[PDB]
Amino acid sequence: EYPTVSEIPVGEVRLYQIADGVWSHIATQSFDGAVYPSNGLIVRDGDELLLIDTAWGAKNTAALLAEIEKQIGLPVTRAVSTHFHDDRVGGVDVLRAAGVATYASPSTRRLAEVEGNEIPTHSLEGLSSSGDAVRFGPVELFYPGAAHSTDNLVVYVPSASVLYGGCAIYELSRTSAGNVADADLAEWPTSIERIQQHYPEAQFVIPGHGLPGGLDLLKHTTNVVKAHTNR
Ligand SMILES: CC(=O)OCc1n[nH]nc1CNS(=O)(=O)c1ccccc1
Ligand SMILES: [Cl-]
Ligand SMILES: [Cl-]
Ligand SMILES: [O-]
Ligand SMILES: [Zn+2]
Ligand SMILES: [Zn+2]
Ligand SMILES: [Zn+2]
Repeated sequence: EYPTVSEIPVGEVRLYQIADGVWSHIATQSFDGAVYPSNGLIVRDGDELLLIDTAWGAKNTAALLAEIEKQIGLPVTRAVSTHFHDDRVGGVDVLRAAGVATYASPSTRRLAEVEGNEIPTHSLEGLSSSGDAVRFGPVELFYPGAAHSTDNLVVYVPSASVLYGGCAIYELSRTSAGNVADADLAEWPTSIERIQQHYPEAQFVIPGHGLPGGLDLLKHTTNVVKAHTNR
């Protein structure tokens, strides 16, 4: 049911409806000769849409906007990038040119600039301390602490019990850390525990890449991260 990496040619975007007014978007990208899927989120806010994360590149993100127009037909007015890597900010310029107000924490904006990635225009205040949460229209933004990156945010949709973990949460099929160049391995399990403690009611958990599941993805990610720590 959920679109898999094998079903999506690079350059195309699929949408998957999770609940009333909540979708994920799924794209694929080549990196080091392999193809990876990648998720973001779309949340309806009245007659507008809030977008969480780009579709990993300008071409994918243009296709994302086109696919949103075709399947939902409402304007994306704000977007949030959940950390500074290109699967989250790559395509911010496309969003901006389309009239989307792009947002990220000051930490994310800072790190994107240092890295040479695209920089969301607006700053999300109130998220710089581990455990901080702020409302952003139909979602809550939560900074759990450093994990996959020092700046990574998670997003909760209370009306639908959807927890979007981004790249701090691994899908079950991933049993090895992969690349963790910007991660804080020492803190990642503690940051995951903050997520568990703040959103214990979550029913639908969306990793940054791959298949959704339940809150068991949190323990699974901790298992993988600890195993990698002990390599
Ligand atoms: C900096 C870093 O941690 O990169 C790894 C990562 N973790 N989440 N997203 C990414 C982006 N690379 S990836 O192609 O999706 C990948 C997926 C599985 C294993 C390795 C790489
Ligand atoms: Cl604005
Ligand atoms: Cl703006
Ligand atoms: O990433
Ligand atoms: Zn990342
Ligand atoms: Zn603006
Ligand atoms: Zn990622």
